[PDB]
This record gives sequence, structure tokens and C-alpha cells, in this order.
Amino acid sequence: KSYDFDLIIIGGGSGGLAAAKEAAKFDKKVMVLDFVTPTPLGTNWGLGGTCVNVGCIPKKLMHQAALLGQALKDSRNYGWKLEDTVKHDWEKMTESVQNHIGSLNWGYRVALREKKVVYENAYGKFIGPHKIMATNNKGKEKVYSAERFLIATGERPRYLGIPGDKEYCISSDDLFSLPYCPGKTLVVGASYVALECAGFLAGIGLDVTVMVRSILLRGFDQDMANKIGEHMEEHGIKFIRQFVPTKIEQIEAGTPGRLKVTAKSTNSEETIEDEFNTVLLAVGRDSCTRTIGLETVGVKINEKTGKIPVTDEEQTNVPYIYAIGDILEGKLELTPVAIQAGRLLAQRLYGGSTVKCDYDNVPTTVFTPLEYGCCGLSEEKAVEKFGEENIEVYHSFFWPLEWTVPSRDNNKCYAKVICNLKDNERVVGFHVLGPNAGEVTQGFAAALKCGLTKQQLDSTIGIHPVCAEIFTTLSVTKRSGGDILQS
Amino acid sequence: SYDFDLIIIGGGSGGLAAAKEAAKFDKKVMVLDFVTPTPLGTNWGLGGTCVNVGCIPKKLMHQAALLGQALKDSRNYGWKLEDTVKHDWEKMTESVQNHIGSLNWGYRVALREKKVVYENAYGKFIGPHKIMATNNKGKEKVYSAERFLIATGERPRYLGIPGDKEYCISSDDLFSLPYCPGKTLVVGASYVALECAGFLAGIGLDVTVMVRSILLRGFDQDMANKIGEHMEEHGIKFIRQFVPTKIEQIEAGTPGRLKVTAKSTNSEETIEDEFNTVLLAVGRDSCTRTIGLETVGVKINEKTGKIPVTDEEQTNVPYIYAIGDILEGKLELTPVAIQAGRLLAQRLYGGSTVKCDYDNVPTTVFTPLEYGCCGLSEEKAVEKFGEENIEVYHSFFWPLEWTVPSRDNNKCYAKVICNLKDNERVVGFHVLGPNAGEVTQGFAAALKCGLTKQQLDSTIGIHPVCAEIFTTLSVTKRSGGDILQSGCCG
Ligand SMILES: Cc1cc2nc3c(=O)[nH]c(=O)nc-3n(C[C@H](O)[C@H](O)[C@H](O)COP(=O)(O)OP(=O)(O)OC[C@H]3O[C@@H](n4cnc5c(N)ncnc54)[C@H](O)[C@@H]3O)c2cc1C
Ligand SMILES: Cc1cc2nc3c(=O)[nH]c(=O)nc-3n(C[C@H](O)[C@H](O)[C@H](O)COP(=O)(O)OP(=O)(O)OC[C@H]3O[C@@H](n4cnc5c(N)ncnc54)[C@H](O)[C@@H]3O)c2cc1C
Repeated sequence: KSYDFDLIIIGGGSGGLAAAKEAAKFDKKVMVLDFVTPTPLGTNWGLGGTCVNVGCIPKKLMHQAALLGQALKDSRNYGWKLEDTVKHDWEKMTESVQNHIGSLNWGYRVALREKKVVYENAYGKFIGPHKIMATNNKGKEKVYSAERFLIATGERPRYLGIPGDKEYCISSDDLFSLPYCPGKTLVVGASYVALECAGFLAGIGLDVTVMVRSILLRGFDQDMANKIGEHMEEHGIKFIRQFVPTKIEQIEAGTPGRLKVTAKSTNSEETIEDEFNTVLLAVGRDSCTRTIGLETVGVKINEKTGKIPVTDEEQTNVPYIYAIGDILEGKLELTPVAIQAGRLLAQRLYGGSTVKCDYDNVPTTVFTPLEYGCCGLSEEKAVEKFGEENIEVYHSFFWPLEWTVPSRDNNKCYAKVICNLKDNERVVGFHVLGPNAGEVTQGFAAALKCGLTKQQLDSTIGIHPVCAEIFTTLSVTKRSGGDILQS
Repeated sequence: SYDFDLIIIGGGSGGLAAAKEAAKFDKKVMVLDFVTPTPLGTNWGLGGTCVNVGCIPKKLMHQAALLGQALKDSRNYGWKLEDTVKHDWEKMTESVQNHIGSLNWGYRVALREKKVVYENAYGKFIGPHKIMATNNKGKEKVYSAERFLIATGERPRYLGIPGDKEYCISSDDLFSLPYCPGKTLVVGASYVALECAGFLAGIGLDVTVMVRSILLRGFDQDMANKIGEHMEEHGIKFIRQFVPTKIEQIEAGTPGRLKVTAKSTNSEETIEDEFNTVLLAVGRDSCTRTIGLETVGVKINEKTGKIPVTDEEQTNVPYIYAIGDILEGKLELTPVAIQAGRLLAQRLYGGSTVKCDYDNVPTTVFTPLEYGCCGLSEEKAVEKFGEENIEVYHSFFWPLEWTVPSRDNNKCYAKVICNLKDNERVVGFHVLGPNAGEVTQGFAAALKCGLTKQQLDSTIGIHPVCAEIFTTLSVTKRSGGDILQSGCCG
């Protein structure tokens, strides 16, 4: 049983690098292949995976650029004397973003080098049992053998079958390196990427429009979703409901060129949406499992949504082949989750541990202009599982102290917690719609890991004055409640 | 056949809380509230310390400072600002005050709608079940009540030294200052001192902090020193181990000129170059001395005027209860006061047996670099559980928001203290970084659930968010590695 490597990691992303780093602690020959196939417009990036180069990192960063804008406005009533209007510079921003990314790109490379992990910038493709072919960037092929493999190739944006889409639209992959300011833009899609992007685009000052197929943030508590929606609409994001692009043609070429988008809905009507400068097409992602030669090793995969089914230990049907991250069928598409998986995977293989990755109740927060953090079940999802009769939903609005001097957005920040009456009112849902939502939510997610109950929650005391405290005093229930408007 | 079934002496955090609840059970309630002026004569409205001269103001100015840092940050994110943006104290405090008034009135209005009698008068017991309310012009009125709740809270303390009351100010005064404080010296080193020192500086002033001994006495000392080093790195000067002995006025004026002189533990003296404003907050004393306590028989620690109390907030005199800062051995925290207050009323007229849990109440200090914490201090844990039994996991972290501006890497800090003898139960929680409070709160809940280290680890983090490092604390102090690691690891 002698191969070139104990473990080959296909994909240098969130999960891939994690597995690598850990695997490395136990003196094992490991190599990670990572390669970034270009977007149709030809955009590329470095080691690090989606989060690092065209996902969370960029997104939060720009999100922050937008927040900072609102901060400039806020500063006036706090005594800072600013100029009625500060202009934004796309160029400069992206530069700083990328600058950082590069630092991360290198960092990782260095990290792998120090941990004695072979890194090869090449496309991995299985060719047969225990054997994989790495295609160089110049086309040079090289074959490698390994006792075990970890498929960590993540996924890429998906386009609409419609004409012109690939040729003149962009996706998140391209957004974060756009060499020019996007200009008036249309964003097609309504889940977190679409909303978040649409959000910060607007926050930085652009004319933004979101075209939704159906409902927003499908998957998440629909009420919270709609609150996010209304807020975006109230802060200059235009929405076109129930429509889907049918064709996108180029009226004029140019950096911010001019595109003509047309769409049809469930209504048979059609609209030639006034042209836009850029069309943000993030509307889904497809797992990169199609062209990595899985047939040659016998790995089974959901042929419809290329996701890979897997044991609770991340093992595929093929004993020596494991997978991690987004690719996983049924799991969540989240960096932390991928890094944990990866991490603990190595721990089990080479570290003799029995801990598996718990994918229940993992926090998450979507960075819309008005952030949204949540952990656990969504209200409707709770009534389904536990029965309307047995759910009690405590909620309230709140007003961040920070917003008063500015005098804005009262009664918008919202918080609710859903409890299971048949279980000590165990809090099985947590939702907050306010500033720093993530920082607020993290803590409570831990609490959910300890079976936090409503009485315990109440028994905790709040930190004042700080947004997260309304959770320490949720007294009004939806079931009866009446007003939770501002006392 | 008493006048009211409950009278509440104090329109503060706790007081108003009790009123509001009590009021739900249809009982005749009256809350007296009166604000004795500061020596410089400043006053304020209904609402208590937190509202008029504590948390509210404090945070708001703290926010004024953070926005300053925010303007600076915006440049590398693409906003084109001017190298220097000036700050206007006047405008800021107007805004702050404005808000406060909004609170002042809100409370009055609430009391009126809840049907609670509100009388702006100073309360003083005269005899069993009887209290004398001295109005503002000196008119007296007496009231009778079946029960009383003493919620007077405390007030700033001055140093015995000369000139202190005549030329210095305290937090009481700070948040209404009619003029920019100018170069100021802040005497004292606990939360109030450092917080105010902090935002003063962040707003652009020359600030110095004079410490008698250690900083943040009472808090996990290492965290405290970090806070300090941070303040020092961001232009707050500190004088260690000194105490003012006299403050003389070199020149009157709105920002006038004072000459401060101090002595240490070392017999040496320094005539600290004058300053424009000397912020003297340095402790607080319970207002329990001049309220007619002897006439009803309430016992109180004569040394620290705090009121000893049962686990139900009852004093030694069965119909008299106390709440808030005044409580002996409790925490001087608004939310705590309001919980107590609320729960109290719940017990009295709501037939409940829930009592307020003063264990592991989270807190955060709003210094320029915020510090949140809950549970025991590292040192406090070893004392309790024994060095041998404590494992402390910690790490540095770099808020994504800080990279683009490129500043303060390896400065935010996070540690968790566990009890090896109890499945590494997390008994301590400390975070030094932005948004500390919002980070801490959640965990404080966890603590109430007996959060264990393995549970913690089992929790998945939200990325990219400061809070997440807690979801991956792997390096222990005892095995000391470097927790210095920019960039990347996994
Ligand atoms: C816009 C956006 C915002 C996001 N925001 C958040 C967030 O805010 N918080 C959060 O938790 N998550 C966020 N995510 C999702 C999260 O970043 C991903 O879930 C995570 O990176 C998945 O990690 P992974 O390792 O499985 O996949 P990846 O991290 O993408 O790893 C895949 C890597 O392998 C490479 N690869 C693919 N095929 C091959 C092959 N054939 N040969 C060699 N290499 C290959 C890819 O180029 C890539 O480097 C965001 C995602 C996006 C798109
Ligand atoms: C500068 C500063 C900053 C602070 N920051 C925070 C913070 O960020 N977070 C936090 O949680 N806590 C903070 N606190 C602590 C908090 O303010 C106190 O815990 C809280 O006010 C306690 O309120 P209380 O109800 O016990 O008494 P208070 O709220 O202080 O109210 C006492 C009230 O009773 C009135 N009164 C007293 N005697 C009489 C009498 N004889 N007759 C009529 N009325 C009377 C007083 O005038 C006052 O209205 C801060 C405190 C200070 C000083």
C-alpha cells in the first residue's frame, strides 16, 4: 500500500486548506491542489478559495465600505463637521480590497510551505483508483497517487440559460475585481449574495435594482426576510417582483457599457428594463463535481444537484475518498462549517479522535444593509416541526442607542426568539435584525448548543446599553402581544 | 388605609422599573425623584444616573469618538475625506442632551399613563410608614405607604483635597459641560475614569489619566493592562502612582486654567502643568445618609452607605426594600437594578417566587478598545478553583474591518477560563475588541446554561465576525504558544 501521498486534497479552499493544516500536524505527506478556472470574462484569483477571493472577505469588506458611508453621515450630529457630500471611489476601494486579498493569498501559500504541505497550482482529476492527474496551468500533466483523498472543490456561480448572460453579465466572481465602477446596476436573484451585493452597491451610492423570481431569502424565516426587504426598499434599492430575465443584449460596449435587459413574469407580460451599466447575475451556485473524473474512482454523486452524498463522517461511498464543504449534499454552504469539517476530519483520520462535525443549529448572518443574524429554526419551520399549538414566539423592536443622535430608523431593528412550549420553552429559534448582527448572534448560538431555555434566557441579565440586550427581556408574545412599537 | 400601597424613593433605573411593574397590578404607587445639584449646580430630569449622567451619555460620546475613527477609516474604503475633520463639543453635547430630554419626558409620560403618581421631591422618612417629600421650593408634604422601596442610587465622590469641589467636575457635570473641556486630566482608574478619558481623547483632546494604583481594580488585571497599553498607544498620557493634593485656579474662564499638584507613594511631588478641566470622578457614595433612615429603623453599613438586604431585596425592616447600586454586596449596574426592581414587584403583587440572580452578570467597559466580560477573572478563578485546575484558552484577533485601514493588528484579545475539574466549564469570559458588549451578551446566556469548553468548541462560528474566535480557541496559556499570527492558518 505505498503511494506518493497519504492524502491529496483537491481544492485549496476553506475546507481544503483546513484539512491540510491539520493533517499536517501529524507528520503525514500531504499535497493540496488548487486551481482557479477563469470566469467567462476571464477573471482569476489566488490560493484561498471562494471565501477568501470572491466571497465573505470581499463582501464584508465592501459591506463595511457602505456602512462607513452611513457613518460619515451619522458623524454630523455627533459634532464632526463634514461636507454635505462625500463621494465614493470604486477604484480606490477595490484596490484596497484586492490588496488585502493578495496578502491572504500569499499568507496561505506561506502557511502551507511552513507546515510542509506540497502545494501545486493545478487542476485535479481522478483517473483511477488512488490515482489523480493534475493539469498544470500550461497544460502539463502530472499523475499522483495517494492513500486517501479529500474532494474540496466547492462550487461556482451559475448563469441563466438566457442569451447574452455569459457574455455581458458578471457574477460575484467578477464583482470583487471589477476594474470599473459598476454604475446603474440590476441584480438578478434574491438570496443572500444578491441581497447583500445589491445592498452595498447601493450603500456606496449606485442606482440599484433587484429583480426577484419569487420570494426573498428562500430558506430563511420569511418574515425576517420581508423585513430585510422593506428596509432595502426604504433605503433606495428598487425592486421588481416576479420577473426573470429572458435576454440581455449589449446596446453599447464600454467599461461601464450599456446593457438592455428584458424580462417576463408568471403573468406573460414583458418589460424592456431600461438599460443598466452592469448586470449582477448571482442567482445560485453549482458544485464542481462534474469534471474531476469521479467516474474513474466510483464515487457516487447526486446527478441532479452535483452535491456529494456522504456519511456523518464525510466519507463518500468510496472508502478512501472524503469530501468537504459546500460540495456536501444536505449540509450547509458555510466557511466555518467547511473549516470545521476539514479540521475535525483530519483529527479523526490521523489524530485518533471520534468527534464529528455537528451541523445542527450553526449560526449564520446575512450582511444586508441592515444585518440579519439567526440560529436554529425559523418560526414557520418551528410550527411545522413542533406544531403551531406548541410554539411561543417572544419578540420586540429596538432602537440602537447609536441611532438616536442621528435620529434615524426607529422601530426597525427587530429581534425575536421562538420557543418550544412542550420543552420548557427551549429556545429553538433565534433571530435578530440589527447592527452587528453576527457579533450578537454568535454568543446565543453557543447557548443553543447548551439547550438554552426561555426561563434561563430571562434569567440572564443584559449589558446596557447594547443592542443584544433586548434578548434578555423578551416579554411580549406574538400570540397575543399587541404592540411592540416603542412603548 | 395608607396613602399609597407602595412609595418608591428614587426615580432611577431601579425605581422606575419597580413602578412600571407594580403598576400592572393596579396598586396605588408613587415615585419620588429629586436631583440634588452638583457643587457647580448642575441638575437634570427624571430618569436617574444612567439616563442623564451615566450610560446613555457616556455611550453616546463614546460613539462620537468611534465615528471619528470611522471617518479616518473611510479613506481606504474609497470615501474621499479631508485630511482633518474638526470636532465641535458644543454641537455634540446639544445632541446628547436633546436625546436625554427626550428620555426625561418619556418617563414622565410613561408614569402618567401607567397611573403612577410622580412627584418631583426629595424623600425623607419621618417615622414608620411615613415619609416627607420636600418639594423644590421647600414645601413639605407627608405621605403614608404600606411598603417602601429605597432606590436612591449614589453620587460622585470628591477627594478630601482643597479646590476639588470648587474647580473640578465629575461625571455628573461632564455630560452637560457648556464648553469644550480642553486639555484635561482625569483622576481615577476604574470604568468611569478610563471611559471618559477615552472618549475625550478620541474626540481630539489632550488627555492625561492619573492613577493611584492599579487600573480597573476588580477586573481581570491582564485584560486591564491591555486596555491601558492600548489607551497609551492612542495618545492618552498616564501618570502612575500619584494622587492630587491640591487644585488651585490659575485663571477663571469657561475652559479656565487649573494648576494641579500631586504626591505619590514616594514622597515626591509634581506640579502638573495646569489643565483646563480636571475630571474628578473617582468613586461613588450611596445616598442613604440623609433620607431619614434612623426614623424607621433600617440598618445600613455605616462605612460604605450600602444597604444590606435579603436575597429578596428586603431590608431588616420588613416593609422596606432597597434596589440598585445602594445594595450592599451587589453590582452597580442598570440592567441589574431594573431586573431587581421588576422582579421585586413581580414577587410582591404578582405572586411569583423568582428572585434576581446576581451571579455571572455580563458587563462591558466602553474604553476606546471595548472590553466585555462575564464570570470570573483569571486570577479570581485560580483563587477559587486552584491554579492546577484552571485551563485558559486564548488568542489574538484582527477585525476584518481593520485590515483595509491597516491598523491595530494583534490588539483585540479573547480568552476563556475553564474549570478542569468540571468538564472545563467555562467560568470566565473575556473579550477585548470592537462591539465587545454585543459579543459578550450572548455568551453570558451560555454561561447561565453551564457552557462547557467542548460545547463551546462544538459551536460553529459566524464568519467573518469578531465573535467567532471564541468558537476556535485552541491555544492554552499553560502550554504557551505564540498567539501572534497575522494572516492565515486555516
Ligand atoms: C459571495 C459570497 C459570500 C459569502 N459569504 C459568506 C459569509 O459571509 N459567511 C460564511 O460563512 N460563508 C460565506 N460564503 C460561502 C463560503 O465562503 C463557502 O461556503 C466556502 O468557501 C466553501 O468552502 P470550500 O472549501 O468547500 O469551497 P471553496 O472554499 O470554494 O474551495 C474550492 C477551491 O477549490 C478550487 N477548485 C475547484 N475545482 C478544482 C479542481 N478541479 N482542481 C483543483 N482545484 C479546484 C476552487 O477554485 C477553490 O479554490 C460566501 C460565498 C459567496 C460566493
Ligand atoms: C458615569 C457612569 C457611567 C455608567 N455607565 C454604565 C453603563 O455603561 N452600563 C451600565 O450598565 N451601567 C452604567 N452605569 C452604572 C449605572 O448608572 C447605575 O448602576 C444605575 O444608575 C443604578 O441606578 P439606581 O436606580 O440604583 O439609582 P439611579 O439610577 O442612579 O437613580 C437614583 C435616583 O434617585 C434619586 N434620588 C436619590 N435620593 C433621593 C431622595 N432622597 N429623594 C428623591 N430622589 C432621590 C436620584 O436623584 C436619582 O434620580 C454608569 C454609571 C456612571 C456614574
